Amino acid sequence: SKLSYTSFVQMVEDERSVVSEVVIRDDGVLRVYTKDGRVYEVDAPWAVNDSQLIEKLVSKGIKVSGER
Amino acid sequence: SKLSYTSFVQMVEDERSVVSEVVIRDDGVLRVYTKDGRVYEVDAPWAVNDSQLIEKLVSKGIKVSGE
Amino acid sequence: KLSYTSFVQMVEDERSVVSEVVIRDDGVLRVYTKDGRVYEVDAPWAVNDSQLIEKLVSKGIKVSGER
Amino acid sequence: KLSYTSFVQMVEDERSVVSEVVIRDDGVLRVYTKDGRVYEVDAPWAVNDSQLIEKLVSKGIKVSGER
Amino acid sequence: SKLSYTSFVQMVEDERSVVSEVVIRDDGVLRVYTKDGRVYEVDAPWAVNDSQLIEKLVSKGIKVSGER
Amino acid sequence: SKLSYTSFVQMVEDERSVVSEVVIRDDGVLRVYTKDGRVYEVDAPWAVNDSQLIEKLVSKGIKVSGE
Repeated sequence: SKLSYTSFVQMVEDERSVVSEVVIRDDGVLRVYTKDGRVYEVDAPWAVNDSQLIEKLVSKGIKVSGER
Repeated sequence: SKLSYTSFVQMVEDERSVVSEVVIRDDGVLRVYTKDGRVYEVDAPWAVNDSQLIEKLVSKGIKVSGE
Repeated sequence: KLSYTSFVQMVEDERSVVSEVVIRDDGVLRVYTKDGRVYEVDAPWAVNDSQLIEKLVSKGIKVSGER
Repeated sequence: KLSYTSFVQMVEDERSVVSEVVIRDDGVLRVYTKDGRVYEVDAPWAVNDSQLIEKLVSKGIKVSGER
Repeated sequence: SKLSYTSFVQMVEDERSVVSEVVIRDDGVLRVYTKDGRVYEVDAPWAVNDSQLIEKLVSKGIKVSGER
Repeated sequence: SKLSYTSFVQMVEDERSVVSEVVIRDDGVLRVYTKDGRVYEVDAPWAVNDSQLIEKLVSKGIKVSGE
């Protein structure tokens, strides 16, 4: 369930990327959903305002949404 | 009513975008009006003071305002 | 006790010494080395240093947050 | 790398060296010392050694689980 | 929200103990409720079958319950 | 229907206990019958093979069985 930020970036950059959705919570927690029906949580307050990360996710067609 | 940031960006980039207007709220919620009379909410605090997004929208012919 | 300035140096350094970094919400970083050592760095600004976290990840160093 | 037998010894030992123990669900213990060192112990049975965890806590040593 | 097992034992042994309820999940996670309306989670697979801990909690009048 | 383990122990220890019978299920759920015709469920896996609990109950005059 818990995923390091490094492992998260690994999953995103994966050429056969299994990441389907990333939920960006306002308390600095990312909820990451995979195509095969897994869900992870990443403690990363810095990703919350990380424009290039977000646009990288979007450019990959990964569903990105905020949560509060 | 609820719209992902990804889908929002896609709808903006659309060759024949149906996005007519975007309101950027201080609380980080974007209100997106479409041509068919629909209105969506996009939770995206990262977009509030995004100059690049604003300029993109303006250049696409989409009305943008901040309140 | 380890200064932030020494930390950035240890990260940028050529020879792989840093193996894991934990960014705690209280502003303290825990820095793990490959020779079985661990340091603490007082740096509440380290959560905003996107360049540093970016290079950390780029070098395959495990980065995680805790609260 | 640290043997479990050396670990129990380090804990039972008179002089406060062990400061924190993390019991991971994969059977690995992370042992932190007060002189800024960290060891790993392969011991899947360590989660069942109630005597050890009891004395660990009794000495004010921080004990936590992770998964 | 996250609480170390040591801090948990500290809270239990406290003479002015603020612990009102301990929920023992079958996946080795403890959910600890306080009298002042706080809730914590303790990762401790070993407490799950810890008879003396449980009877210590019960003897203190702390509400102990299992969850699955 | 749902009963805490603490309350269960209290009801058993009661000077004039209303507990008439306890069934100890393999799945860790205790079914507790009272004299007034009530029946409660107690989630307590730790009580399954508890010899001390069984002997306590038997000595209190409470019918115990395991299925």
